[PDB]
Amino acid sequence: QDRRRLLGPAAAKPMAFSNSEQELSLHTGFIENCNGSALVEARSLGHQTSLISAVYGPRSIRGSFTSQGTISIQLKNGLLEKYNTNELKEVSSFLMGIFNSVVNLSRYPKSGIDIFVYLTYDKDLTNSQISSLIPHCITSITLALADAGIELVDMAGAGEANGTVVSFIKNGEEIVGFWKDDGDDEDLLECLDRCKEQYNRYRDLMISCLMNQ
Amino acid sequence: SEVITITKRNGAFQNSSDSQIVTPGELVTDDPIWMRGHGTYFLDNMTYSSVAGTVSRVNRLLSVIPLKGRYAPETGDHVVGRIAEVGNKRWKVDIGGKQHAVLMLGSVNLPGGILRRKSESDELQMRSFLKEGDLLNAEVQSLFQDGSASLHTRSLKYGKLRNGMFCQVPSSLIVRAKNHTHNLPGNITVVLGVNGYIWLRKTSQMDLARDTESSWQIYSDENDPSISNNIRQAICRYANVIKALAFCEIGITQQRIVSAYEASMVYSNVGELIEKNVMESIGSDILTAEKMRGN
Amino acid sequence: MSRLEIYSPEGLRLDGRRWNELRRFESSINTHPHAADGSSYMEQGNNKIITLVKGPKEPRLKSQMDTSKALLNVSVNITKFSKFERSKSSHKNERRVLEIQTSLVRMFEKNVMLNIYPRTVIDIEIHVLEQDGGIMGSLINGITLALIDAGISMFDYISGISVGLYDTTPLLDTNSLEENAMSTVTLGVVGKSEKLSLLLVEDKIPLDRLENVLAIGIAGAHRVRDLMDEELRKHAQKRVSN
Amino acid sequence: GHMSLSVAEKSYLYDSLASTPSIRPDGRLPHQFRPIEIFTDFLPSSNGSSRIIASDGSECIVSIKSKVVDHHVENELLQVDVDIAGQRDDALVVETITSLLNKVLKSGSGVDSSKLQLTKKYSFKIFVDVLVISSHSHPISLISFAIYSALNSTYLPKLISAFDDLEVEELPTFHDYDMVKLDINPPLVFILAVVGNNMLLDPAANESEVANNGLIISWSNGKITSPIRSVALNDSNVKSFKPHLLKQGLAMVEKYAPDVVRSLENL
Amino acid sequence: RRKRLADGLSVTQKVFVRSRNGGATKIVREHYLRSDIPCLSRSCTKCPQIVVPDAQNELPKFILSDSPLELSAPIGKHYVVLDTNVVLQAIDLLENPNCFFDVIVPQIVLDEVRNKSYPVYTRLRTLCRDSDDHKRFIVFHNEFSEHTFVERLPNETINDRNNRAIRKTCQWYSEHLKPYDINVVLVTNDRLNREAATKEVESNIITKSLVQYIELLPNADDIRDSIPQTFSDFTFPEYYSTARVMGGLKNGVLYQGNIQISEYNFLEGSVSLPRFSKPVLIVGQKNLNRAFNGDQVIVELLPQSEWKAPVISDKQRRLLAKDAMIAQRSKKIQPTAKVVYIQRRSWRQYVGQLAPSSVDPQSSSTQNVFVILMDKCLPKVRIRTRRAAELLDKRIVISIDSWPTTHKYPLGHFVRDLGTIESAQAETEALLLEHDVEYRPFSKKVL
Amino acid sequence: AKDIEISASESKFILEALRQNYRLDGRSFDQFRDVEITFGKEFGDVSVKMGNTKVHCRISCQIAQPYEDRPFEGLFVISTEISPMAGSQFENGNITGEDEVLCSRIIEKSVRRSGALDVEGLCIVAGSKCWAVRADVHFLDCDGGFIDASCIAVMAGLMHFKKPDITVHGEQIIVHPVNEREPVPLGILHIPICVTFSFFNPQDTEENIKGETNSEISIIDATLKEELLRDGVLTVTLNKNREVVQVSKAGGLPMDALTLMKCCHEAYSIIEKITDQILQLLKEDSEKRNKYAAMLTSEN
RNA sequence: CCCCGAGAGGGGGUUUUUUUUUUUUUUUUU
Ligand SMILES: [Br-]
Ligand SMILES: [Br-]
Ligand SMILES: [Br-]
Ligand SMILES: [Br-]
Ligand SMILES: [Br-]
Ligand SMILES: [Br-]
Ligand SMILES: [Br-]
Ligand SMILES: [Zn+2]
Repeated sequence: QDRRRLLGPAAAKPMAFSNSEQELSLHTGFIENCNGSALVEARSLGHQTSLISAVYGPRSIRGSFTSQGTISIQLKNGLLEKYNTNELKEVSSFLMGIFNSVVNLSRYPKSGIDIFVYLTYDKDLTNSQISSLIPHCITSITLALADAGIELVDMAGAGEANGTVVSFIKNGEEIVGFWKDDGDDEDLLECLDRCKEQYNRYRDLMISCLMNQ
Repeated sequence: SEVITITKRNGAFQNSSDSQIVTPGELVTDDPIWMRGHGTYFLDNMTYSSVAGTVSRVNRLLSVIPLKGRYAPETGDHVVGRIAEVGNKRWKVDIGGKQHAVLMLGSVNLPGGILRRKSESDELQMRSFLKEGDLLNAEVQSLFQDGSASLHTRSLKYGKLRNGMFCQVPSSLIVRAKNHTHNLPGNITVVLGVNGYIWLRKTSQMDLARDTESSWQIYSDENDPSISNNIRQAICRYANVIKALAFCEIGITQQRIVSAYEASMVYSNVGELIEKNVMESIGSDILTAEKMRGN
Repeated sequence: MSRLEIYSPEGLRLDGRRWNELRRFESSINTHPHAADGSSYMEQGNNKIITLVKGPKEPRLKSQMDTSKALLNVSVNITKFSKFERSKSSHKNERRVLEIQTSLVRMFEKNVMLNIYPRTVIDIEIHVLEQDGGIMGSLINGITLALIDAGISMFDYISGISVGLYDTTPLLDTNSLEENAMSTVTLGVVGKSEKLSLLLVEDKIPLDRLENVLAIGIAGAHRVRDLMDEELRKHAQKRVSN
Repeated sequence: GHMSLSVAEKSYLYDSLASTPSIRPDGRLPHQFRPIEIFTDFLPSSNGSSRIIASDGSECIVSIKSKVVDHHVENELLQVDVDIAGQRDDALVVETITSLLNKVLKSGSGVDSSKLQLTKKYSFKIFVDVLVISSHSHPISLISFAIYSALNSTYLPKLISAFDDLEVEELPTFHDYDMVKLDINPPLVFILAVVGNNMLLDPAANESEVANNGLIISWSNGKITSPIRSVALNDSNVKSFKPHLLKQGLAMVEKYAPDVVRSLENL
Repeated sequence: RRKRLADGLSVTQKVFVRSRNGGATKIVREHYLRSDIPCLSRSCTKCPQIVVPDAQNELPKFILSDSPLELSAPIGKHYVVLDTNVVLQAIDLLENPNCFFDVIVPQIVLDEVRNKSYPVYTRLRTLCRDSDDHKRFIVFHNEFSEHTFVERLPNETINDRNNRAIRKTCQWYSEHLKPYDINVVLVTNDRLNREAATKEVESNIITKSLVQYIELLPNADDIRDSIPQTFSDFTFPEYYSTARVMGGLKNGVLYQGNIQISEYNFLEGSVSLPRFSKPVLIVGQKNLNRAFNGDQVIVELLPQSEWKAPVISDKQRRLLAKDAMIAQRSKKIQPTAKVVYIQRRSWRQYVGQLAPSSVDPQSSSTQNVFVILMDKCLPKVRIRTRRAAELLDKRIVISIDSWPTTHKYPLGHFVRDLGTIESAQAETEALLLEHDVEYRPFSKKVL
Repeated sequence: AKDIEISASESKFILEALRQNYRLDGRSFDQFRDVEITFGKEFGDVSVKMGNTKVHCRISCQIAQPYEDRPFEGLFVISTEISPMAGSQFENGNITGEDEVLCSRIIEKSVRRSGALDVEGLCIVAGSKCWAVRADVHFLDCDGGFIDASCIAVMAGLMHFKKPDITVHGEQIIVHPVNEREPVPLGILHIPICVTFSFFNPQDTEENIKGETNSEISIIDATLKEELLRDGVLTVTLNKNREVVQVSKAGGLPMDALTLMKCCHEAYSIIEKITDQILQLLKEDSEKRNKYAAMLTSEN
């Protein structure tokens, strides 16, 4: 099959089988390989998620010259739940826009800050699901950047409510990103309030993690 | 068409002293005395065309002028360009030709000018003068073997551009003249580069003195802190009418611009000048105006 | 074994043409002024091709720069909706396509005067919107027209044509049905000459029939050259008169 | 972004756009679109086609092809394929727009998938192939207009055999010549620019470069619908925005969209 | 739309849908409209001036006689233009040396015949190709001629357009041959063309049905027997639709194969199926369903209770199929089935003799009789004839037209009279053509 | 990549030599290099040598399942990956370069597409199990003519290769080893041979496009030095049945049609000698293996 | 060679894809 991997025999076919509000866990700086890293685990109802973020930078960019730094974000599929490459790219773009509003790029001329988020373990226990993972990604990237020592304007956090994801800064006064799939009609005000509550809780736990730990 | 003008069409991918026109491969002449110029090639007595254009005869120099092609920098042209890259002791600026033009560090005026003593740190701090993206006036000082242009800004007339907006038209619509910087009604000034690159800015004191501590700030990105809306709305209008003249293949001159600017006053909102029928009529009105004024 | 009348005893083909008739040939110059220095939209039969010539201009990488000549690049984009049956995979990296791109470059390197444009790059982008036989010949005509529109110097026209061989009957300008039912020969003729820039035979052809097939193609390609030249002078007069 | 501008040009443009009476560089109003040209039904090989040309030379070509599939195994009945010329198939911009567009035109979200059903077992799979020849800004709204035009001039084959595969189970056979026009309601995707406290419809290239933020708002059945995405039009001047701006944008689209659709609904 | 080219050539778009294997593909080909299509008539004095040579530098020959078969006014001298149906039904009469001498076959007809029946299409092409001084057939490419090409009107079925196309060809030929005093006769059984010509709305076109045309010939009595045509206690079941059997074969429900019917037993047949080891038996007359020996038939497995000892859903039918394979291995009970469709008939021109039992010597008008085929594995055929006394003791050639679900025996028509039984001429000739042996002299193209 | 520097002197000399009917190796313009074919111990092992040019081909096969589209046809692939062993001019694994893709496409259209190998006879059980024949070409030493060398290497290998005999019990495949029963040869429908022509313009481009009398030089089977200085290439493939398998003049120096036809007729005389040569070396190889088999049994 | 300076100084001459009308005796000359 592939000349770079061992994928086994081709006639083989994969095994198909027959028939509080949120619980968080935060850890930072456990990857010596990079500059900043974070572990974010969430458990709620019939879905738990364990994702790992890793920040590599600021490192060299050998092309032209830039007064500010350049951020790149890449999401990788984990072991269990898989997602479309397109969908992972879309979230990556959405995350790039968010942290280009938070990261003090002016302090890193001709430098690159490459942020990796590994969707290691995403279990679906219900015996576009990507929308519920987005706030946890932002939490991991924020923790990793702060752990790396990359300057941030403010602790960026987010929340999710009925397929709507919105990330806040400045005590929830302003918005650094808005995401909406499916959901209902004229439910904007309700989503903003519910997400700001999650944003506030996540921000408190993040600060608590960056300080005490 | 209250919000958007959408023109539609079905079943089609798209809408569908004599100057001698010649095509590539066509035989132009069989007189071996001729000196073959650009647009041509020869074999013994036969002279053929390499491009599609009109046969040109100047003295004993036979050449074929192409119908199309990029701007070709002549020595002494007044061009407007953008810094593409900065290296060693020179900049490479985008003019709009086949190649980037060069701008040596010794071909510009350093800040503080004649009083300034020579420093070997200037070559390492060129980005503090002209960096990537900056616009500027420049004169084609010399030409390289291939045809590339070497630029210079050794004048107060030339230098970094500010206090305005950029727009471009095909270089064929702008010809050489005695001067390419012009003052127009509305307190705005146009810079008509021969390369087709045009700069519209608020009229400065220099622009007035042209027909009638500062040397340290000749490379500042900062604009005039006091620019009225009336000048800004004038720039937008001058921009649209220039695009309108370009849309009709009309050669842009300082007279055609002011004429169009005053003629466009018929339309209340400036945004009305972006529509096709408005552009076509404005250009058509200029040609007919020159018709009955000329005869 | 074909149950359809590829060439009836009445000398008529499936589309109505006779053995020596070209398809509907309609050229179009300066179709994308704001996207390229030169552009052409080709309609040869049901074939629909957009051709864009970008250059000569500065190379994006100084590593790839020749100080004696211009760099000529050709990328053919055969869209997934070019045929009746939509192709699932892309053709961008297909070896068949890389050969086509390479072939086209090798053709115009000896026609386009790259020597007079040193330290520059000429990028040729092609989009095949619809395909119906003789796509190689149509690709050749599209590049030749677009290059001329860009005012890029070249020695002569290069006209492309395809000729099928149904047993003993030669068929000028083949469509998809005819190509599936017989071997075809693709020609790339320079100007009004007998010299071939491109000779392409991919299926079996008797050695005795090949010379006659070439003769038909060259004659047909000359007609393609005339149509290209005609439409070009027409556009020239409409522009030079303003 | 695409366009390269100096710091001075950006400052002038920003101040001009961030002004309380928002001044556009072309003199437009905060709700005025630039003139576009649309061609349809030029690809006979396909079931439907469109070609949109912008004023800045931006050009997009959409093709519509159909295929009979078993809707019991084929979940997605409408697949959007995006190809931006000059970009890799796995580019960030390409895949993002591809993912976005597929959500805009989902089977049970913004499209009446009932009109694609043939029998109790088989339905029509619609392949929407996008080809962006040229673009100088975020082409998401450009592509949306073309897809709309294409889907409103699409003709599919007509079924002959019975429509009950559970019992009699007849092989799907179609008429030799007659084709039924695809009656469907394609959604639209509008893109907005946020400069200071002002919101602009149809952001130009130079405008997007200095914008603080942007919005991607879908539109279907005379109302705002998902996907709704905030988007950084550039990456050097991205700032957070007040919630009222978000509500202003949704309101702005909600009143100017029917005007766009009306100019677009002409057969 | 329609584009005009430089050569005076035109071009339009022919678009159709091809259903294959449950698939739907939109096929589009370009359609060129010429202006140099020859009428191929000896009388014509305009066409040879506009005709062009083919690939081998050979101008086409004008073969249609300048003095065709003259018939009682107002027909006079005339050419015959055929419809699609009259070709499919009476191809035997179209090969008869004693009628149809100058015939014009429209392109649209030739195309429809090719799609509906390839072997008939080949026989029709042979008549065109082997044109001599006795029989002359041509193919007028009406779809390619700009003068005769018609396009589908809004809300018009394809069958009516094609009939209008044929009618336009007749109209064109009629006007084109006026100076030569040669009329055109449209032989069609379709009631649409006859009604459209009877009303005489646009142009005057002589329309006759097949039987009605034969009754205008000098030798009407000699060729009337070649015209294609309660008689039951029970009724055969209808054949399944093509769409049904196609889905059946694809879903492993129905199965096709060649059926064998022995002369020792006409009430039992057996089909050779690839999925089954031993041949599936077909017991009964309703189960055989008017099938002949050697026919490719499509069979459906009968319930296990209906099997021989020497269901609703498709799932149960595939289970029945498996139980059938098991039963064939056990050799105790053997599975039975019923034919529900005839893929390819083994029908051809058969040799036989009239049964003296079904012919009444007292009858003077037309009467139904039976013919005993020389193939002992084949049933007998019903024949409409008036010369029943003249064909009593002779070897005759007949061809089967159809076998209605009502009729107990298949229906056919008379073709040739080989001669008296037990004669060297008739017996040798019958012997040859029964074993498929071409004995006719080599054509001109061969020599 | 790594370039081969060619001086003006060398360019002018080799071209001027051609103008004087001289080529460095002493061959003639229409002279093909002597092809040497050596078979290894195993079947499918063949070594082709043309002067200094050295190529090696290895034919192998393994049980595999056919594609859904073609349930009656076996699998067949041809590999021609270049390596720095043939010269530092070649990048390791460069399978997208102009010359590489061309060569890859010439061989494919000459052997695969042409149906030189009977893929129908590679099927064991329809739609289930079949043979997957693989032709691996190894470019050892490059002195030009890699296409012609490969086409001979592939064909000689396929005709020399023998696959293990197979008896079928339903779907149970009994693969007999070479120890039990003898292996079975492959089915070859025809024997395609490539002949490559190199074109040189002794004058300038102007006299090539608009020149009256043609003067372009064409030589058969160019060496590396001649290959690096040519202006155009032509690869024509024929067989003993007097038919053109494929022709590929992908651009390059515009050439007269009658001259290209002359090349095709000249190539036909070469492919005839080469084909007969291959057959003879295969017979002698068979006679050699049989004579040793008799001397092994007699001593046993 | 080209650019620059009242005084032979300086700057440059560009880096795998439109392929499927199925049936009952050896051999030779006819
Ligand atoms: Br493996
Ligand atoms: Br230049
Ligand atoms: Br609406
Ligand atoms: Br025939
Ligand atoms: Br079966
Ligand atoms: Br197969
Ligand atoms: Br050598
Ligand atoms: Zn006539």
